[PDB]
Amino acid sequence: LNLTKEQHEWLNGWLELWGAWVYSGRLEKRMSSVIAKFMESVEPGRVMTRPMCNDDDGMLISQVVDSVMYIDKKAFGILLSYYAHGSSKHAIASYYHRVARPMLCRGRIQKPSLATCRREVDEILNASLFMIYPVLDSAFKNRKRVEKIK
Ligand SMILES: [Cl-]
Repeated sequence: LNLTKEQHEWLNGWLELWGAWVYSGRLEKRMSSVIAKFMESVEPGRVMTRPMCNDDDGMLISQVVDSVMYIDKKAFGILLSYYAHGSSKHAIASYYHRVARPMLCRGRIQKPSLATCRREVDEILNASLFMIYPVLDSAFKNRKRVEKIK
């Protein structure tokens, strides 16, 4: 199946705010080893420019995303490259297309090109969002309920 237009737009905005929040260093490293190792692989010093969520929402989204994506560490890395580091899908595709194959974009009768790799990157991100959406929606709805109690 696939998410609807409004569901994708809703989730993408939250993940943009979360990615900016994570990239600023506001997520403590022990919460997610995958996210911790990722932030160690990005050039330091970069300044904040995009808007970010508050610490509560950031923690909630981090817990949801980690609980869903920790099994597919490569998809998790691509999600983080896109949302946290801010790399374009084009840049991610070009990267994985011009590497030394030490998983993604291996190559189908035709030789692997930038177009096929971009397609794979798009599909990985779409599948990730599809898996994340129900968990995040439930987490947000659950917090609201619990927050109302007394
Ligand atoms: Cl920390």
